[PDB]
Amino acid sequence: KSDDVNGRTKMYKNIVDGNHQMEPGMPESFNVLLKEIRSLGINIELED
Amino acid sequence: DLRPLVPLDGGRFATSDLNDLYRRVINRNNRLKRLLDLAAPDIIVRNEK
Amino acid sequence: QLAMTPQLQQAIRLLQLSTLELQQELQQALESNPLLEQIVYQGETTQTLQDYLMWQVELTPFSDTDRAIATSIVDAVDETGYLTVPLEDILESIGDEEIDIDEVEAVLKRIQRFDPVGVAAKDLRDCLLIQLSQFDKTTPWLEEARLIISDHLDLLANHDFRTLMRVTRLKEDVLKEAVNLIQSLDPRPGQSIQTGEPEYVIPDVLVRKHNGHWTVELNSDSIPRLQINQHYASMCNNARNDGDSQFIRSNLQDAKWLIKSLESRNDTLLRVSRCIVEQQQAFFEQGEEYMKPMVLADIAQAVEMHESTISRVTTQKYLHSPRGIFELKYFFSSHVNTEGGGEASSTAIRALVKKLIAAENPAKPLSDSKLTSLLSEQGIMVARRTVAKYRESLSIPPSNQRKQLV
Amino acid sequence: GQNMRVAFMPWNGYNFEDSILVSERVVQEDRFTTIHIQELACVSRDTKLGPEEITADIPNVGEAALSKLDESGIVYIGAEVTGGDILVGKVTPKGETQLTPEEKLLRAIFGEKASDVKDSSLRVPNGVSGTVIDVQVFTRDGVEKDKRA
Amino acid sequence: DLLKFLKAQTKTEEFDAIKIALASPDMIRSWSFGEVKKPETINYRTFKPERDGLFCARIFGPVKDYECLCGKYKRLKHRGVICEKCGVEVTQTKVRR
DNA sequence: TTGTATTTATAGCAATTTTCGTGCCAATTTCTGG
DNA sequence: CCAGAAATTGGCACGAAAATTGCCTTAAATACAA
Ligand SMILES: [Zn+2]
Repeated sequence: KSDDVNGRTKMYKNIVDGNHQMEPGMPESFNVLLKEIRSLGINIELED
Repeated sequence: DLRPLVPLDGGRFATSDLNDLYRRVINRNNRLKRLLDLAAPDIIVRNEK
Repeated sequence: QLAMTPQLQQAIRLLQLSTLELQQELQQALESNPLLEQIVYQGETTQTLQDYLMWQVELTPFSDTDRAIATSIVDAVDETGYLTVPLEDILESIGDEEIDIDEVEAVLKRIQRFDPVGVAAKDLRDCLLIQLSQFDKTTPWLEEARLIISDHLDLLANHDFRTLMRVTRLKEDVLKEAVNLIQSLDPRPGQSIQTGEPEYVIPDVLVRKHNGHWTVELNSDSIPRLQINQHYASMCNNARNDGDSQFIRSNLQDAKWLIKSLESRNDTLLRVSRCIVEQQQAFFEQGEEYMKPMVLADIAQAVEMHESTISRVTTQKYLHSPRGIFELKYFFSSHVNTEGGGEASSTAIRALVKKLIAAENPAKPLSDSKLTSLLSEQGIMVARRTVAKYRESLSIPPSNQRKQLV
Repeated sequence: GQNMRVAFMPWNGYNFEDSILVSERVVQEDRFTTIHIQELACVSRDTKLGPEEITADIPNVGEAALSKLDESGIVYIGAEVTGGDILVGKVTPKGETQLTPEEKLLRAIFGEKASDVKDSSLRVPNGVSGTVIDVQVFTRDGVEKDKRA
Repeated sequence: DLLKFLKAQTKTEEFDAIKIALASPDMIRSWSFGEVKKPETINYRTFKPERDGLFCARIFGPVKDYECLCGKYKRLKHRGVICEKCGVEVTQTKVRR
């Protein structure tokens, strides 16, 4: 509903098709936070 | 794209805060590089650093 | 008699630089001379034509291959809604060897019926046919317009209106209605969704009319200036080393020379602008058609400079007037003679030709000979070939390509 | 305010917790009807590709959408407008000095006015309605005034 | 194959933990795609990003989808191509994020 | 007192290239009279 | 109706005018030492 770019489109397409299911995905604000923290000289990353 | 410019009426683009900080850092770094290459007196390079 | 020291050539080269280039050069010289110095929003996402097309594609029952073909087709659509590549390029971009040109044709035809209708058309004829295919059969002149669009469009663009009668076997009553129906369509279906912003320029000099006379002044928001760093200048005296003193003295000398050169450039530009404004005064009062035919030698004599200096100064500098923004070289033009004795500027002639063409009879547009005859009543005496050249410069079609059905 | 005939009693829960029950005669007599006035502004500026013009010739739109504009491209006084209606017609010039054969064909078929022109007209925002009661025009000194001014 | 290319840009990264540590200069250099050398942002004459600036297209990516800065390569058939004139990759414009 | 070094002041000349209006004339379009 | 005549258009050519571009380290004012 807020900030998953692919999830919004997939949910809208599924709703128009009568399939009430979602693929959650990853919020974009978390990626923005990761980039901002990396810009401070700190190595933060997701693993596995 | 995480630090965009401000497009306003009249074609003015102005600036953002992060962009201003980056510009100041880049200007200081370039001046220090040129002074170090030119073998400037230490009294000026210390202030530049 | 002029000694070309490598710094006089630097002062001369500074005249012909625009404000942006001058600022870049000032920054470059500023980062090398220590004694020189200078005195949350995020936005919104806007929907374009391609975003709308992809939104419609995602809500269309396509297969995976058809969806990839649709993505390729929507990618190659410009602002006006026309397909910018042949279908062979799309087929190559697909990268699969099991797809024929027919599937791409079917996908393109499906896409062409999106909103707006006629988008992703190959050319004007295809777009017009697509738009016409969505009309109900009750349209009074659908068939004649369809025939004209499908078969004979080149001679319709040539404004024949006579061979069209012979080939289509019609009359003026029906042909005019068919042409009006054709002209009622949308040549650019993709301009329904418009995005962007106009681009502006920052003038170098401003001219106003105050107390009944024209005043010219440099624009203070863009005039370049530099300043002497006093902190490092206070160290010019002995600092327990002779090399430091020599370095400071040389850099201070160079900085002072650069500041003097900048001030001289600004003064020269202001004087040239004042002379230009004084020479062309009727233009700022009554617009065009009153331009005087002045050249570089005319300005170079009122300021006691050389023609080369005037040529260098007036390069890529803009003047703002109550009429608009000009390039400061738009005021220099050629001339033709005059019956009463004098000269007429080519800008005035172009304006007069535009005004005369804009108010002619649509049934019988004026030719170049008629325009020359009309101009030879005010005492201009301009050649027919020159009138044709002016009309071509104005991008106005010839007489046989300007007539309507009246 | 207004003097209203009022009774203090519960009425079927329609005045539960500060709720107010109002008779239809109050609505019919327009005792609490108010007038609200909104202002919209359209600015024509100067660009590098010529100046923007306030004009009645918007080539892409139809004849009906220009029915409430006068000869100067401004909405009439007293017109009833709703969301999406054009108030002031303005065009932004787009400039290119090269004419491709497709552009030449378009200019020949549909005229040169449709080309090298964009649309930047002032329109009523969605969800806004009302009657045009006043129009004011401010023009820079030295610029020719239109008929409305 | 365009189908796999389109399917491979909507994939979801898999993870189960978050790691934080200090950044080495070599790590910082491996993060970057280029070096910023000039404080300019927009040319203000062509309204295009200046080279080696804070918005340079050679470093951070194209300003338009699948188009290089000069314009030699413009469509999806040239995806992944590095232009020899401007140095801008032919890819999506979201890589600037 | 003056001879000499240091600081200002010096943005023109003279080739060289580009643009100007306008004639020449073949190709293309319109017109008129039998 | 036909076709030749008449008119229209623009590419090419031409000399003059106009605009552009390279030049390479000078002379005169003035403060200071002898
Ligand atoms: Zn490129």
